[PDB]
Amino acid sequence: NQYDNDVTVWSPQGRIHQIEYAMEAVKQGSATVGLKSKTHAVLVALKRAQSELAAHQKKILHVDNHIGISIAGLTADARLLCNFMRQECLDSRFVFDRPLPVSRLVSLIGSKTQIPTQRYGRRPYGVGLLIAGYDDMGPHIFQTCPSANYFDCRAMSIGARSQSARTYLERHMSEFMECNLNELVKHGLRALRETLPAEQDLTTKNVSIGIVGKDLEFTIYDDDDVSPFLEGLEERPQ
Amino acid sequence: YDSNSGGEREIQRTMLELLNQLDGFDSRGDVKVIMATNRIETLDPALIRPGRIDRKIEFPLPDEKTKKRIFQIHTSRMTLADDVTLDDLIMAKDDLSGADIKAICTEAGLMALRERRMKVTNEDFKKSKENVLYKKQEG
Amino acid sequence: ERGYSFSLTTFSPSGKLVQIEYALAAVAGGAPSVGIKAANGVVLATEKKQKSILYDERSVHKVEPITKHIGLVYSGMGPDYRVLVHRARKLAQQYYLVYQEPIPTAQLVQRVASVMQEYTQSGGVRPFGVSLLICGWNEGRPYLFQSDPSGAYFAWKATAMGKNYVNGKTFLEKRYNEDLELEDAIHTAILTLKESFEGQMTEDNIEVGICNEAGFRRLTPTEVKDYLAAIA
Amino acid sequence: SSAGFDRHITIFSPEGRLYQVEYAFKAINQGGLTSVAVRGKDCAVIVTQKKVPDKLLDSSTVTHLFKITENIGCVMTGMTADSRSQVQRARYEAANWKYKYGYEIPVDMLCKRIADISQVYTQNAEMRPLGCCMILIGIDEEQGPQVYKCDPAGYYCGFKATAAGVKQTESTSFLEKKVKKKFDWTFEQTVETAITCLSTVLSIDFKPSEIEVGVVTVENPKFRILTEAEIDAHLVALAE
Amino acid sequence: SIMSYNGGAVMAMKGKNCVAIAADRRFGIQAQMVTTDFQKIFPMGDRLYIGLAGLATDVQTVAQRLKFRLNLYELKEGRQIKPYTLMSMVANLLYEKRFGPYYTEPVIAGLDPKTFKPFICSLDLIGCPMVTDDFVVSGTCAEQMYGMCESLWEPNMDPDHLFETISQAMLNAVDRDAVSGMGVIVHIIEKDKITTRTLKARMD
Amino acid sequence: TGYDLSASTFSPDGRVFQVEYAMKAVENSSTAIGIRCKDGVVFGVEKLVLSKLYEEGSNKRLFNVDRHVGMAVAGLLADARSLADIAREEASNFRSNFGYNIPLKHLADRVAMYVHAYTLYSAVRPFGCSFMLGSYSVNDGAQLYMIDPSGVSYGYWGCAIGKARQAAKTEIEKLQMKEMTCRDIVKEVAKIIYIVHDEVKDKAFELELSWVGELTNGRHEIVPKDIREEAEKYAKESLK
Amino acid sequence: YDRGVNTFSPEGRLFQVEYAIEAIKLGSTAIGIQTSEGVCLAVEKRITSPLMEPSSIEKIVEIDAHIGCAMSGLIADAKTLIDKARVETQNHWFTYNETMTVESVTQAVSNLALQFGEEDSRPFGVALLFGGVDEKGPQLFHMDPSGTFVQCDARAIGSASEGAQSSLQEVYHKSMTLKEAIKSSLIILKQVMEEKLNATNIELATVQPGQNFHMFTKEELEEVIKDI
Amino acid sequence: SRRYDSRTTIFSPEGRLYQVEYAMEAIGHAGTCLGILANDGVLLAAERRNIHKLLDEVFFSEKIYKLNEDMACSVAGITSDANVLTNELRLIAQRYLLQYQEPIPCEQLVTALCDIKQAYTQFGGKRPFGVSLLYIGWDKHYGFQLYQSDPSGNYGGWKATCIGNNSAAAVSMLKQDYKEGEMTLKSALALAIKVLNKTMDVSKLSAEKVEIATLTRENGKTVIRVLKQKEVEQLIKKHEEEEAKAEREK
Amino acid sequence: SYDRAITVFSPDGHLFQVEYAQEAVKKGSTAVGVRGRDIVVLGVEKKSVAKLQDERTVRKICALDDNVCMAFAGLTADARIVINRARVECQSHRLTVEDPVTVEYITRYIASLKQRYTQSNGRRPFGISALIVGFDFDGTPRLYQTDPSGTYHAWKANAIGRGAKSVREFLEKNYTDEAIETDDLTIKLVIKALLEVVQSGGKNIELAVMRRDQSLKILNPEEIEKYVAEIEKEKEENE
Repeated sequence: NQYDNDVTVWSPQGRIHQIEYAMEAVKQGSATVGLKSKTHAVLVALKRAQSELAAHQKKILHVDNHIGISIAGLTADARLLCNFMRQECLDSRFVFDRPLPVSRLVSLIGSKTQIPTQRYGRRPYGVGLLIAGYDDMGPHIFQTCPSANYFDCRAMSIGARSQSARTYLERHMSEFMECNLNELVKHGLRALRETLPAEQDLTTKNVSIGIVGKDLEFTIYDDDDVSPFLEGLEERPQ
Repeated sequence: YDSNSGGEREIQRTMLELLNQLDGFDSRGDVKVIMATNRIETLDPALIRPGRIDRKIEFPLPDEKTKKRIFQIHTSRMTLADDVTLDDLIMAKDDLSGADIKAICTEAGLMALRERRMKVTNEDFKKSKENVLYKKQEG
Repeated sequence: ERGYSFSLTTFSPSGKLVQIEYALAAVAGGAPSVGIKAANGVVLATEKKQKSILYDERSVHKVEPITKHIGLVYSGMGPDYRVLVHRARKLAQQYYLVYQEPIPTAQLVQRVASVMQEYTQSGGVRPFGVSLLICGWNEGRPYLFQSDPSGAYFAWKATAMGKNYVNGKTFLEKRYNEDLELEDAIHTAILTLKESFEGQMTEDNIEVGICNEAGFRRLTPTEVKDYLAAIA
Repeated sequence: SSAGFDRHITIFSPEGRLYQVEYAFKAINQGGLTSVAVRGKDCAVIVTQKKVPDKLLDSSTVTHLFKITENIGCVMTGMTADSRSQVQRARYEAANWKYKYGYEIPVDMLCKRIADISQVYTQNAEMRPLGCCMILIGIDEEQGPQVYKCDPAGYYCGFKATAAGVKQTESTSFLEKKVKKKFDWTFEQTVETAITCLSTVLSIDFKPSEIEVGVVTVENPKFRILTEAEIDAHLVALAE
Repeated sequence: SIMSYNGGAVMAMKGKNCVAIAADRRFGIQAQMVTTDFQKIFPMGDRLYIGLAGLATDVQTVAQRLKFRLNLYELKEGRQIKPYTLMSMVANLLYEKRFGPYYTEPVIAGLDPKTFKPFICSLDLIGCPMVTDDFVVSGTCAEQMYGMCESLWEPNMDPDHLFETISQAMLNAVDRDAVSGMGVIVHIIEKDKITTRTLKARMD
Repeated sequence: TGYDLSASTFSPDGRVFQVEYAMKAVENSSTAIGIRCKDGVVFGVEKLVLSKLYEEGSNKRLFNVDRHVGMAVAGLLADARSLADIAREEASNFRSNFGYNIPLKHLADRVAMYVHAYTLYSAVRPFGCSFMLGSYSVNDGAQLYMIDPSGVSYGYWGCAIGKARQAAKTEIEKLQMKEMTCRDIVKEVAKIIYIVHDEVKDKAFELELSWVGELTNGRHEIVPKDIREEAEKYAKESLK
Repeated sequence: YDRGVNTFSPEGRLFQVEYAIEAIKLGSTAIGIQTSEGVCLAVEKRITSPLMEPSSIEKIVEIDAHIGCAMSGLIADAKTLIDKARVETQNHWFTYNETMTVESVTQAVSNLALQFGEEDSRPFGVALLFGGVDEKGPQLFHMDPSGTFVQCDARAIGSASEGAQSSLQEVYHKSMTLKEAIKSSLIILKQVMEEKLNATNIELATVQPGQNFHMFTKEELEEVIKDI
Repeated sequence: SRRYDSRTTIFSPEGRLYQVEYAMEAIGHAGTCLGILANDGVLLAAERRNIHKLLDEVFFSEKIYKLNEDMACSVAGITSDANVLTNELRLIAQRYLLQYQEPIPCEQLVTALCDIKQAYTQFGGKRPFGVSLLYIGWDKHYGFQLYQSDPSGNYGGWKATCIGNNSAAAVSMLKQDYKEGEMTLKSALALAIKVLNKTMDVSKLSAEKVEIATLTRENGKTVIRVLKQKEVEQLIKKHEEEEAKAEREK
Repeated sequence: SYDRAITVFSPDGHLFQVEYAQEAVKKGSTAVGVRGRDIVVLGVEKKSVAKLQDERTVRKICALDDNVCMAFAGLTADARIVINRARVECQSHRLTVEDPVTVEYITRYIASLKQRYTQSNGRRPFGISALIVGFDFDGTPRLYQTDPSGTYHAWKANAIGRGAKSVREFLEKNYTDEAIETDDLTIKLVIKALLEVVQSGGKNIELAVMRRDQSLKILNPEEIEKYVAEIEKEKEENE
């Protein structure tokens, strides 16, 4: 196992175990599912707290009017790459006075995360980023990885038992491109609600939701904002 | 390795089984075990938690009154001349244990026998001493 | 580089320097060479033999004169040798530019000695495997100096670097002595380098540089076969 | 006879050895190639073969002979990428010679510079020794043709007829027997030998397409790569 | 001017087996008499001296940096320095500042350390050396020094005629110029021993 | 024992295993081949459908470096995108100092020099990428180059990367380099890629075809798969 | 297995950082409480000898006017964070002529939490608790060596952290009053101290919207002792 | 590249500095030198290492160096490793003189150099200087002094010496032979030729195997004195005659 | 330069080279000191002189200012470096803010510097611990101490060096306010501590004192044997 020392070393099979252990660092975060329709894009994230009085630790955080992000992993690199993200936004937002197309933005994320994935005595970033945004072609839902390889989806998820959320995704996710914001959001929490063991909610304060639309600016919604989204729900079977 | 033998790890595994047989599964027999060494650095901690976990002593080097005490212990038997003084001895020497000054007693009596005197002279104690002083200064 | 730069040479339990010892061994495995300082000036006699008759000795030289009054030979590994020779070549100049005057042998050995010294302790790089024999003529009296991998230097009327250098060293102790003319120094230098030489000796099997008090001179294979023909 | 990191890095072994460079000189033979250099009276000839495993291979891209300057040609051995980097370093430094001094480089001082660069490659313990080998030719004033060989020990040297690589160690033993005697050298004599030595070492006796002949002469002082036609002419000329 | 701010004049002259060098004692800012104790001619080694004229800050600074380099030089090499070595050294020291050049007039008068051979030289402020076998003069006024020296100097002189010669040259050379004056000191050295005197100069 | 760790280090066999590991790690990527016709160059890539997983038309290994030059890459994807930034900027530099299209030879030589330069040091790792490079011009013609993680830059008429490599480039000998037009080599490479890579190895996949040459007037882009749509039509019937 | 100090665990995460999380388990224990009346915080000094001067130990210094803080484990590592945070708040007062909110100091530290590396040095082993009054009033915060932040109501650190958080969440609610939370906290403190309670053993950190600053002083504390 | 590092700067788990121990063991071998108090003067004696007569011996002072007009040092250890330090320290003293135009006091010179040696002990992973030398000189205040450079970066400034590990019996010999305010540099010199006449293993005490240099007070020269072999030979044989007078009691 | 991890957190949470580098102080020479209403008197022992050699060149006590005196432990060289550094510091605090330096301020400087020193790459943490004594502005007594971790800490009296736990165990009997109600009782009190500490051979014992606002002074060992004579005759009167 001595060849897993640093990022520099190629394993006998040719797989740097550092990036794998960074992935396993991503899988420990709280599940979240981003998704888009042919018009609107929504991401939903579930908080986790340390104790009772301790605040449920938030995930979804606003970035630019047309672009918000979800998150999982180290909060340090989360706020760091988030700051670099604000920078990137006000860059083109400054010189060009236009919003940022998501594609080239996320390639900038790949270029920023690339170099630490190689140089001696460096680490990748524990990242659960899920990005939602609107350029002139409308909705986008991307996802990242510690290896700096990004994917474009109609719906993806990361965290604990987020593949079960995909096993809910496959069926209705051909329909997710049709319906409007509300029932799409309840489709989203129908994707997250299986990441919980079946004996607990899915309450108000423990969950974070964010929506952005074609003419709708990205807004975070939590507690009283999701109370309309959490009402009118049928409970999972037994 | 003495003769043809191997290996470092098999010495480490025979030390290991020394541990397990001392550990141990399952022997209440005593046979108490007293262990000592010069160097505690190369000794592996795998030993200490099974045993000895509770007791280990550190050996300090003697102080002025301890050095003097030991010189009195070894010179208790040997008759010494009236001019023999322990002060200049324990002050001139640096960090000597019992058998060092005991060895300077031994060579002092050696040259005392070269003069066939049953009683050692302080001058021959300082030069005979100087054979061990220079002896540690030569090597 | 990567900025690691840690000196790989630590002190042994006895305090000796491992890598410097091994470089001294590599020098001992170097080519047999000799030099003699006597009377009129210094005479340096090395040995360069081809592993195959394809090689052409008119191409590369074992003797690389630093200035018209100061030459130089070596033992050990040419790759390093040529390097530090380029270095000292460049280095004598700054001394010139300052004083407009040829740099004294002693001062050369001083500065090159320091370069080699720091080069041992320098970051993450081996020492040299070369031991130099430097000749020079200054202020009427010539001089002969010797370097080592650690940068230290001495002075000799005659010495040897390479294999057998202890044996031929003792030969030079008895036979060579006093101060004798360039002809004598060349003679006994061809004897002592004839000791460990192969069964045949030719003008191209050796090289003889001479330091007159008129200035250093590199002899050609012409004169090399002239005096040595008639070897010793 | 080894202790510590000395097998992994560049230092001296208990005997004074350093394993890296001796791992390099056998890191040349991975190419399975043959480099042949012969010098004539007024001319200098280089010849090298190649291996074409696929019909998709372009014969023009895998050519192993490289022209550094108008009068200066060269041939490499060992691994490829090292050879290319060496080649741009070469051409680069030649051009710097012309910029600094304004006259053409003798190419000998080029072997000195490239050699010293190889020594700098051997020095740093955190850098790789770069085990490719280099052979050159050219023309100088009243020196006629010359040949030089730079190896990754940090040194250079050049001779009459020289070869280094996989099967070249015996080709020197054939060579010294061909060179002397008293043999005088014409152009077609040194070409003919350029084929023979490789033949008696290999005895493939094959199409002219696989070998590549580089040449320099004092008639046309410029370096030149031979066309397969004239090569085949020398090939049916050496077969009597 | 720049050089004539503090004023001052330095003159050195080669004798037969000896060499003479002299300068005025005066210091001051422009027409203001400040202090007459000021030192300009400085010792370097033995049987060798050096003079300086110009800004006193550049005088002292050059003397300090110079004495530094010399001390290292002779500490590294047991021999005393040769005059040529000192010359090219000072020249190097003045050219090290090209666009930031100091303001001085280095005048070196000293014997060969090996033999007794006398030697003199004078440089330009940016480091241009010059050597003459009669005398080297540097300072405010020309017709005074060059005039009286060309009108006096002879090839072979005993220390006495050399002494009185450079004396009258420095007196009548000073008495025409106001910025130089207020006492003159004369250093006359030989292989055997050094002799120094103090001329009686009009305090006007 | 420790000889596999640093690329700065040699080995008792005289090579680096970092380059071996990196090399055979590139072999695990999906098969992406290329070929050049007389009037241009035909790139082709097989992208795999793993679960759903996500939207089609994402993270395509086909890139566009210049107006006339683009990428078809395989292996580690992030380092390949990084190499796309590299060559992109390099063509921007050639365009900067000179102002015309970079000759493919020099571009591939620069990328080869970088890829080589990261194989000599334990600071970085050897690159986990291998890609196809192709370009066309009327003063040049259709050139194709193949670059490996070691840094060797040469060219082909066609080449094969990915898991299925030798068995895929085997029957490419049936494709004629010159005689065949590029519009036909579209459906040719379609039939190779669809016919190779048995569907049991990967339950579902797709086909991507990028193209540069004379038909598009030097512009390098995807010859649209909905244009002609000839893969599926022919390739589905070609299984028998 | 000595690897780069920047290497992830196979599970996993950074070695030395996860160990620095354990570095706090042995430090001095403290308990803060956030209540609408104000933030009250408390620590035990853990004093050894009569040599030890009791006022020379402070686990609480007031960062700004309206911001207090507590520490844990290592101390001189915390000094830099404290001072530099004061600088950050004061520069916030530079630009914006207001009071830097308690919540923005948090990320103004945890954003520079992990800069450590060799090229381009050791992580900090000190936990912190942020008391203060912003525009929303009393705020108690909690941060860790890795930079992860969460806002608490009544939080504990140190050796007692576990059982003090148990008995704390046992005795807490949102209707608390100031001195009620003070004495309820020193109840747990005098259950978790080995030596008997005195004026020296502890120090209180209290902040209220209009009651300030405060900070806190002894001889009020010396009364709160017997107030039990 | 981290596994290739020997971690020289770190301590040793017992509290000791592992590299500095060996840095003392370097001076444990090799040079053998001495130095002693003297009124109106000072004395330094050093054993000449290579006794081979093939040497030219034109270096004049070799193991002794002249670093300043009023000061000098006698080195024990790696010779070139020392040379870097002699150029360094010489440049320091010379730049203080540059500054104040006043001879440098020995103390701040010694201490500053010792801290420069310490810069490699505190950090860098460098090979620390394995050189330890002595110091002599005159100052406006304390007059004649002696100091001892240590490999650990400490200065142990004394009035008597131990160079090298051989000289511990010479330190005990000095404590038996000590005195207060006697110079009589000739007395302490014959004492020195006595010290090496015992400690130094080569018998007969050949003048050229050793070397002696003194520095006496002068107006204002502060004479640095290196000596010819013969006037030392009469001192050597003179002292051997003094031992011939000492055995007269038997 | 040299960038590497000097000391890391072992999985038990602790550092090593710091908590362990304390061992050089634990093996260092013994030194103590007390603060009092008027005169502050420090202490040092284990001189271990060659008796033919000079004490002022190896001298173990110095001062940054005439107001503040220095006493350290560990190895001598690092003590030199930190002492000079602190001298530059108190000099800078004398430049701006014209008042004299407060002990808490300088000691925060020493301690903090020693901390950021144990932080950065390629730095061997100082194996020295020191104490800083003087007389406050407004005439108060003052002392502090240092640690390999760089924690300034104010004490009533000092226990460091070898046997420091035994030393302080005797300082339990020292601390009674009657000692010292007199000044020579503070002197003979520190000599009555160091008389119990280590060998106390009446020779290697050395002490420095600062009386109120008077500059520092060191008693020549006539008062070492005088105060030892009164402590001995006092031990005789104890019978």
